[PDB]
Amino acid sequence: ASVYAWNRKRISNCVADYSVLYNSASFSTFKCYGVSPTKLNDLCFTNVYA
Amino acid sequence: SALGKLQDVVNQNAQALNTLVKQLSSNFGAISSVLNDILSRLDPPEAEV
Repeated sequence: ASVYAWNRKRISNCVADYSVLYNSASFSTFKCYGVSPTKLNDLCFTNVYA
Repeated sequence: SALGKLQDVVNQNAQALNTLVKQLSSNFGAISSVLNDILSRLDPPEAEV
C-alpha cells in the first residue's frame, strides 16, 4: 500500500518465528527498539500487527 | 487508644517496610520495574543500562 494509506494486517493465533527475518540478507534495515531482534523468539504477544 | 504508644511503633515499622516493598515497583526511568522483563527482552549492552 501507499504510505498515506498503509495496510494494517493482524497476526494472531500462530507461531512467529522471527529468525527467518532477522538472519536473512534481504533486509537493509532491521531496527528493534523495545526488544532485541534475537529475543523475539522467546516472547509472546497479545497481537502483532504488520 | 490507651496503648497507642506501642501500637504506634508497630504502625511506623509496618508502614516503613510496606513502603520499601511497594517502592520496589518503581521504574526510576527504566522501561520496566521487573528485572526479568528486561533480561528476557534486551541483550546485555542495553539490558545493563
